[PDB]
Parts: sequence; C-alpha cells; structure tokens
Amino acid sequence: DEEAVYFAHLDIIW
Amino acid sequence: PPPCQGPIEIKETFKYINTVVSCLVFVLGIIGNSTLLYIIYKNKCMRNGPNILIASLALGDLLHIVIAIPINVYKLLAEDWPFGAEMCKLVPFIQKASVGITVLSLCALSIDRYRAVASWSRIKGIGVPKWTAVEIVLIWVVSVVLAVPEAIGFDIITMDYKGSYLRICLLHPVQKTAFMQFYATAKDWWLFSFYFCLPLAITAFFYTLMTCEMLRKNIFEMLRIDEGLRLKIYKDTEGYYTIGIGHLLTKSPSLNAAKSELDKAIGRNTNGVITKDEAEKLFNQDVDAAVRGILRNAKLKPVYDSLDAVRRAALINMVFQMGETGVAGFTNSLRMLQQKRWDEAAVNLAKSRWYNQTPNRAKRVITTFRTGTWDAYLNDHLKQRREVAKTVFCLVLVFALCWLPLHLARILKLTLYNQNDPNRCELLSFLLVLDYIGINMASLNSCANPIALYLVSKRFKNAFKSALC
Ligand SMILES: CCCCCCCC/C=C\CCCCCCCC(=O)OC[C@H](O)CO
Ligand SMILES: CCCCCCCC/C=C\CCCCCCCC(=O)OC[C@H](O)CO
Ligand SMILES: CCCCCCCC/C=C\CCCCCCCC(=O)OC[C@H](O)CO
Repeated sequence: DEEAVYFAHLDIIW
Repeated sequence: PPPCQGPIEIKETFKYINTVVSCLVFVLGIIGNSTLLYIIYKNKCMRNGPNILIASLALGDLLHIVIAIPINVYKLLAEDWPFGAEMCKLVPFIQKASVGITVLSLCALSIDRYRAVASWSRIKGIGVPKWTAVEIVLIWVVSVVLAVPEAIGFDIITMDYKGSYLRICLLHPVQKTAFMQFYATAKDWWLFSFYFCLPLAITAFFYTLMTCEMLRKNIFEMLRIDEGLRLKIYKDTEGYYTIGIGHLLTKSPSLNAAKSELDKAIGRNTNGVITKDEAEKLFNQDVDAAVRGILRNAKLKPVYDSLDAVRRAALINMVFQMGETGVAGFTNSLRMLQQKRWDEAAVNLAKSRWYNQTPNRAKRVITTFRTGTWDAYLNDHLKQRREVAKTVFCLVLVFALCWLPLHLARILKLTLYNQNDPNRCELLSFLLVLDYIGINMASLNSCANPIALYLVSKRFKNAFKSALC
C-alpha cells in the first residue's frame, strides 16, 4: 500500500 | 496494486484558503482560552468546582491548539517532516493527551452538575470541593497514559515514491510487539469510540438525569407558589390536619394522632414541624401518586401522554387543586390541549369558576398551558438551575459539532477506501481536504468554549468584558 503511505505524507497528524 | 488516473494532490487554491482559516482559529483560540483561564484565576467568585473543571477543559484545548495547528499548517505548506524522530513521537502523544483531557473534563463537568442539583449550595457553585484536586490529577494522568501508545508507535519512514525522497512521520505499519501491531489496525475506531462516542453518550446521560431532577424542582416551586407551603401542622378548609403542600395527614380530630401520622410519613420525630426538604420529598411522593392516578384515569391519560413536561406540570397543578374528577370535567379544554390547541384552551379555561374563584393561580397555570414555559413561575432558584443547564448543554454541543468533521473524515476513510479500485486514489484528495478542515474545526472548540460561556453565563459575560477593557 504505497499510495496509502503517500496519503499519510500529505495528510494531517492524527 | 492497480494504478490510478491521477496523483493524490491538493489544489494550491485550497492550501491558501485553509491556511488563512487556520491562522484565525489559532489567534482566536489562544486569546480566548488564555483570557478564559485569566478570568477564572483573577475573579474570586469564579473559583469553584465547576469552573476548575472548565479550566482543565480550557488548558487541554489551549494545549491542543498549540501542537495541532502550527504543525499541520507546516505539513500543508512545506509537505515534509524535518523535526527528527523525537518530535514525530512527541507531537501526536501530546495531541491525544490534550484531547483526552478535554473529553474527560467535559464528562466530569456533566457528572458534577448532576450531583449538584440536589443541594442549593452546590448548584450555586460556591467554594471548591475536596476531591476536586485529586479528580483533575486523575483526569490528566489517565489522559497521558492512554496517549502512550501513540508515542511509541510513531516513527519516520524513508521511502521512494516515483523517484522522490520522502521523510514520512507516521504510525509504522509493522510493530515489534503484538499489542502495538493490533493498536495500529483499529486506532481510528479507538479514537472514534473513546474520544467522541463515549463522551457524548456519558454527557448526554448525566445531562438528562440532571434536567429530570431540575424538572422535579420546577414543579415543587410551581406548587409552592400556587398552593402554599406550610411547615407546621394546620387544619384545612374542612378541619383536617394537613402539612406541607396540601398533604392530608389524617381525618382524626386528635392532633396527637396526626403528629404520629406525620412522624410515620417523614421517618422522624418532628413534633409537628418539618423542614422544607422534607416537605419536598413528601411532595415528590404526592406527585408520583398523582401521576399514577392520572395514568390510570381514562379521561386524563391521553391528554397527559401527549403533553410535554412543562404542560404536564400544569395539569398536575390542577389535579392538586381540584382532584382527578374535577379536572376530567374540563372535557372540552382537555380535548384542545391534546390537539395542541393552546390559545383556544387558554381562552376556554378563563371562563371557568376555577378562574373566577382563584384568578391568580389560574392565570399562571393557563399561561403555562399557552406558552409551555415556566415564565409564570420564574424565580431565583429556577434561574440558577436554568443557567447551569445552559452551560453544560452548550459546552457539549460545541464539542460534538467541532469534532464531527474530523471524526467523520476518518470513519468514511475506513469504510470506503478499497486499494484495488483504479479510481480510489483521487477520493483521498477529497479526504485530504476533509482531514485538514477537521483540524481547523476541532481547534475551533478552543475558541468556541469562551464564546459559549460569554453567551449563556452572565458572570462570564461580565468577567470577559472586564479582562478586555
Ligand atoms: C444515551 C447513552 C446511554 C448511557 C451510556 C453511556 C453512559 C454510561 C454511564 C455510566 C458509565 C460510566 C461511569 C463514569 C463514572 C461514573 C461516576 C459516578 O457514578 O458518579 C456518581 C453519581 O452519584 C452517580 O449518580
Ligand atoms: C409584533 C409583536 C409580536 C407579535 C407576534 C405575537 C406573539 C406570538 C405568540 C404566540 C403565537 C400564538 C400561536 C401559537 C403557535 C403554536 C400553534 C398552536 O397550536 O397554538 C395556538 C392554539 O393552537 C390555539 O388553539
Ligand atoms: C407566547 C409564547 C408561546 C410559546 C413560547 C415559547 C418561547 C420560548 C420562551 C422561553 C423558553 C424558556 C427556555 C429557557 C431555557 C431553559 C432550558 C435550558 O436552560 O436548557 C438549555 C437550553 O437547551 C440552551 O439552548
């Protein structure tokens, strides 16, 4: 799930 | 595994609008929470139990606004994590700690105000109770203990996304221990169940129990004003010994026998004199007995079931004065009350002998039917209970609204994201803007708590004007 770890790179911290 | 028609991205137009919003929430949150903590510290009339729990709520929000907005604003604009692995563990730990402080202080405030209704001294919020200090230290300790899994599980990932070097501060997908490997799976449900569903369910429960006891005190004040409170044994219009709010003791002509009936009813040797709290407990039993007879009465039960709480009190008021039979004789006015035809019923009831013989009491009860409020019986104690109920209702309403978007954005990510779809990547671009809006909203709770207290509390409104003068 590498499109997911890029999501967490752009996403907020929560 | 399947590819996607586009790169997960956020429009620069969005990044500039949201950042302006995040700047306003931060400045208003710091000012509002600091002044709120300032007026609670300065003014000595506001140094009580319930306000101390509010200060714990204010500090938790002041702590959250400090570590949430300034780092998510940077994460939006700079798109990288340059703070090392210590801040990657420290920031989410303090975040979940501060959030836990606010939801538990909210829960403690709802429990405290429910227990305070029974005593007039407590509902005024006078002084600081004993276990107030140890409750706060438990709230903060339990908050940081539950935030511990957030600290150890976070780390910096270094990966390759289409030839780009990425420093990603995140919760590591694979953990050493088995418990932490399980925490990473259902973390969003733990946040949704414990930091939203449980506080809303706990506060709504104790708020409901509080207003139910407030309802019983409204009716007692209503009947005390209309019928009268007698704390010494007296004879009614028929010569029978009576106490309290129209409570018949016995039909015996022996005052001494009547005194023993009183002692049986109060559970105390009263010598003919009872206290206001004993008359109230005796009155609450008379209401429950009156309601049981109404619900067993075929002509009053349908009307009573359809009425709201305030208007049910007005009907109980009439039964206390005239009895079940005499009230059931108002066959037409009762019909209009069941059809919610207030003004017509108000006009019809004013034609009665009841209105002609006791016009003052009748006007008050009719106004209660017409409006459905306690405006005809507004008194000193009702206002205090009314101010308390408004205070906790707005604080939990501000909480639920401010934390709904962020909690919503995480629960639809769990249930609608399917990594096998080809077009799923660009719905995260819509979740990207929701998760950043949900950060501004949850931070608005820090700003909306002082605004709510300013609008519902006369003392907070004046203390706020004093600090900004
Ligand atoms: C609509 C939701 C339905 C309700 C579901 C959620 C409410 C759970 C209630 C209690 C469990 C948590 C207890 C928290 C601590 C209780 C402290 C306490 O018991 O206070 C003493 C007071 O005298 C008591 O009347
Ligand atoms: C310009 C100054 C203000 C002027 C405005 C006047 C104030 C309105 C007050 C009550 C509304 C009365 C209607 C009540 C609405 C609820 C519907 C109802 O059923 O009540 C009437 C009853 O049904 C009859 O049979
Ligand atoms: C002619 C009029 C016909 C009908 C008149 C209806 C108009 C409502 C007026 C007074 C309601 C009094 C309620 C004041 C608040 C008491 C309840 C409370 O304190 O609860 C917190 C509240 O939910 C915080 O939003």
